[PDB]
Amino acid sequence: GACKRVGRSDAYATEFDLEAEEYVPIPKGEVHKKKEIVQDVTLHDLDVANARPQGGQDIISMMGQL
Amino acid sequence: RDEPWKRLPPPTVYPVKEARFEKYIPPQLDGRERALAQPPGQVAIVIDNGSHSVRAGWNFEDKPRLAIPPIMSKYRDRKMGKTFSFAGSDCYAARSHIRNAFEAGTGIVSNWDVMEHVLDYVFVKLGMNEDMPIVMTEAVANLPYSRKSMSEIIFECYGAPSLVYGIDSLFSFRHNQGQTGLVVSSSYSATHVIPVYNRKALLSQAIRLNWGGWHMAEYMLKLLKLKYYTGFPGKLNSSQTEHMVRDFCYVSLDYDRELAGYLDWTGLEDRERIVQYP
Amino acid sequence: RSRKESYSVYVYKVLKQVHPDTGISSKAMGIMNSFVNDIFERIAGEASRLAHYNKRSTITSREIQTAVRLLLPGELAKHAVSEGTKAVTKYTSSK
Amino acid sequence: TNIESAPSLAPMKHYCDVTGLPAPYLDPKTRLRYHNKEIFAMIRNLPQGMGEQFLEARGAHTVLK
Amino acid sequence: XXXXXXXXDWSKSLLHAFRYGPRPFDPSSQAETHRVHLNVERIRVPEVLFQPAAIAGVDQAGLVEIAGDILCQRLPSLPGIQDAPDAFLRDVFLTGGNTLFQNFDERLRQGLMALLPVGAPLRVRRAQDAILDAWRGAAGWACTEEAKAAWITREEYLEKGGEYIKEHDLGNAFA
Amino acid sequence: VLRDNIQGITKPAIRRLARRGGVKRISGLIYEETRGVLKVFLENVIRDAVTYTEHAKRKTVTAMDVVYALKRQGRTLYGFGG
Amino acid sequence: AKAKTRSSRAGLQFPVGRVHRLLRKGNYAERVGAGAPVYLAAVLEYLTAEILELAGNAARDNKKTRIIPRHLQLAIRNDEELNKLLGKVTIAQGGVLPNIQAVLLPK
Ligand SMILES: Nc1ncnc2c1ncn2[C@@H]1O[C@H](COP(=O)(O)OP(=O)(O)OP(=O)(O)O)[C@@H](O)[C@H]1O
Repeated sequence: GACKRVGRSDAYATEFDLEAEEYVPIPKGEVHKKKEIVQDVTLHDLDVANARPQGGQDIISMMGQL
Repeated sequence: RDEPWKRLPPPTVYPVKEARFEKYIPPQLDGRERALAQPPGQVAIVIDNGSHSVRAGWNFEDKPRLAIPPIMSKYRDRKMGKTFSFAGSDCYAARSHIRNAFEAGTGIVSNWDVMEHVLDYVFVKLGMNEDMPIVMTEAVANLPYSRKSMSEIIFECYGAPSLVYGIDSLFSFRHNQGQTGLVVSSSYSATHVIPVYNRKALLSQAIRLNWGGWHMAEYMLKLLKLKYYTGFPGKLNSSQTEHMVRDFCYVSLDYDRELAGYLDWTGLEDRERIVQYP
Repeated sequence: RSRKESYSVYVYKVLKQVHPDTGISSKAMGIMNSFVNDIFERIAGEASRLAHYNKRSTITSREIQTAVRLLLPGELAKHAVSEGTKAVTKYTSSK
Repeated sequence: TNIESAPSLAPMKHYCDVTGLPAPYLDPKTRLRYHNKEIFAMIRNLPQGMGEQFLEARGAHTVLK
Repeated sequence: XXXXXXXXDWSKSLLHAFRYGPRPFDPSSQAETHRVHLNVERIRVPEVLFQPAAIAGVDQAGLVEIAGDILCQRLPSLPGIQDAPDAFLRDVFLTGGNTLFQNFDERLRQGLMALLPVGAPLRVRRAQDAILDAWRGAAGWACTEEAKAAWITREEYLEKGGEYIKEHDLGNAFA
Repeated sequence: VLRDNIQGITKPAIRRLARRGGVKRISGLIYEETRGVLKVFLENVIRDAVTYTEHAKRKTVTAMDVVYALKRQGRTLYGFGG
Repeated sequence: AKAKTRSSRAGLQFPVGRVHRLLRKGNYAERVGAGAPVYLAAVLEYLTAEILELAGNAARDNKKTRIIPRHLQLAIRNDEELNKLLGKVTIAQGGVLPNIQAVLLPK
C-alpha cells in the first residue's frame, strides 16, 4: 500500500503553457507487473522499529535537540 | 569543412506524375452480348458513384469496365463552328473548362448538369442501343434532395426498371465476409467510422471525420505554396500534389519523437524526397 | 448655447493611459485636436477616392486599411493596421 | 442526418506552422508558432501579405468582411 | 577572425536544410531551381487523421479518439447488444482509398491498445482490394433476394414519390 | 527573379537625361547616385501602385493604378486617364 | 435593454459612433461599412498614443509635467515617419529643432 506520484502525463502537458509539473511519458509496459523479491531484515531493525517510531510519521524530529 | 557534402552521393530523383489522359477509346459492346444471355433476375449494372473515380460495370464480372473521374467539359469553337462536349477521362486533366459533379470537399452530388453527362458517358461506353436494374452507391447520411434529384435523373432522363442505393464501404464489408465489427473507411471526401452488428449498420451512431484525400491534396498544395516562399517557377496543380501524397507519405508510428529529430543533418539525404519539373 | 464637439476628453484619456503623471496645455490640446481632424479628413478622403475608383458606393474596413497603407509610412502603418485589425476583430466578436 | 460530425475537447500539441517541427511558443505581432530564432528572423522580416496566409493554412484566418 | 584563425554560412541554419537539403545552394541552373524537396510533408500531411485540431485546425476529433469514443462510451451504453468489447474488437478492418499508406493499421492498433482494457482480442486488418472492393460488394449483392426485396420500381416512383426509401440494412434510415 | 538591373540605367542614358536637363559636365559619381534616386522613386511609386492593384483584387497592375499613385504622391500625369 | 457603446465593444477610447456619423454626413460615400468606424477610430487612437508618448518623453526631458507645443514639435520632428506624415504641417508655438551646422562651429 505504498504510493508515489511520478508526474503529470505528457498528453495533458500543454493544457496551459507555463504550468509547473514534471511532464513524463506514459509507461510503455504492462500496467500490472508481478515480480518477487527475497529480502532480509536484521533483528536489531525490528528492535528499533518496535521501540521508537521511525522515519515515516516522526515529524517532530526536525527540531533536533532533544 | 568540405566533409558534409564531399562524399555525399548523387541524387536519385523522381519526376512529376500528373494525371494526364490515356490513349483509349473503346466502344465495348461485348458486355451486352453476355448480359442478354443470362437468365433474368440475375443481370444488373453496378455503378460505384465515387467522388474521385466513378466506377461502372456488370455484376457477373470481377473488374469494373469504366473507371473515370466526374470531369466533363463543353466547348464552342468559332474558328470551326461546332459545339464540343466530352467528359470523363477524355479531358486531358489542352483546353480545360472543367467542372466536377461533386462539390469540392464533400461527397454529396450537387452539380447535376455534370452528373447527367457523366452518366451519359457511362451508358454510351457500356453500350445502350434501345433497361437493366441499377445498383448505385451514395454517401453516408445523404441529403434527401440529392437522392430525389438522382432518382429523377434515373427514371425520367434515361428510363430504368429499378435502382437501389447503398453505402459502398458497407458493400466492401459484405464482400470481405465480416459479420460484426467496426468499419473504418477513409474515403476521398470524408473518413467514416461505422459500427456493424450482425450484418446490420448502426447508422444512428456512425461518425464521419471531415478529412479525406482531397483535403490531403489541398493541404499539401498549401504547404508547398508556403514552403517555397519567394516564388516557385512552376505550375502547382492540385492533382500533382495528390500524386505526391500517394507515393511519398506515410503515417509515422511514434510521431513526437520522429518529428523533432527529423531535420538533423546526419541522415537527411535518405529522408528527403525530391521532385523535378520540366 | 450651441455646444461645439471636440476630441479633448478622448486624447485626455489616451494621455492618462500612456502617461498617467503628465499634463497637457490648452494650446497643445487644440494642436492634437487639429491633428486628429486632419488625419481623419485624409484617410476618409483617400478611402472615398478608393471607393469611387472601383465603382463602389460603400466604404468598408478594407478601404480604410488600404488608405492607411497608402498614407502612413513604414512601421507606423504596420502598427496602425495591427491595432485596427485587433479593434475590428474584437468588435466583431463582442456583439 | 449529416449532423453526426463530432468535435473534441482535449489538450492539443501545438506544432510550428512555418516548418513542421514542434514549437513551444508564439508571437504578439503575428501570432505564429515558431521553433527557434532563425524562424523568428524569417517571421519578422517576411513581406506583407503572407503572415496572414500562414494562419490561412492553419485556419482561423478571420479575414475582414 | 582571420588573424585568430591564422593564429589558431548555409550549413548552420536549418532553413536551407528545410527548403533545399544537405546539398549546397541552388546556383540558379536549369534543372536545379525547378525542384521541390520534401522532408516534413511526408509525415505531417498523413498525420492529420490522428491530430486534426492542431496540424490543420479542423475543429474535430482524431480517428483514434473517435474509435475510442464509440467502443468505450456508446456501445456499452446501447441496449439490445450482448458484448460491446468482446464482439466489435474481433474484426476492425480498413476499407477506403485513403488507407494504403505504409504503417497505417499499426498506428490505429497502438491507439486502440492504449484505449481498450487489457486482454481485449484486438485484431486490426484491411480489405483485400481497398479501392475496388466497394464495387465488388455491390456486384455480389446486386441479384439476391434481399436486393430483390429492396428495389424501387418505376411505378413505385410514380406512386410513392421521389424520396422513398426501401429500408435495407446497408442503406440509410427510412423517411 | 532575374539578376541585377539597376545597371540597366546605363551611363549614356543618364548622360542623355542630363543633356535634356541642361548639364554641360557630369561627374563620375553622378551615375550611381542617380541610380539610387531613381530606385527610391520607382519604389515609392510602384508600392502605392501595387497597393491600388491589391485593393481592386487584381493581379495585373493597370495604368490607372500608376496614375492614381503619381497623383496622390503629388505628381499628376496627363495622357493616360484620370 | 442595457445599452453599451460601440467604443467599449471595440476596446477603444475614441468615439466610434461619432466617427460613423462624420463619415455618413461628411460626403464621402453613399453607404459606409460597419468596420470602417471602428477601424478608423483605432488608427486615430493609435497615432494619438504614439505622439503623446514621445511628447511625454520630451516633456520629461525638460523637467515639465505638462506637455506643451514645444514637446509635440520635438516629438514629431525627431520621428522620421511622423515627420514625413506632418511635413507640410506647421505646429504653432513649437519652434524648431536645435541644429547648428558643423561649418559654423568655432575653429
Ligand atoms: N497506392 C496508394 N497509396 C496511397 N493512397 C492511394 C493509393 N491509391 C489510391 N490512393 C488514394 O485513394 C483515394 C481514392 O479513394 P476512392 O476513390 O476509393 O474514394 P471514393 O470511394 O471515391 O470516396 P467516396 O466513397 O467518398 O466517393 C485517392 O485520394 C488516392 O490518394
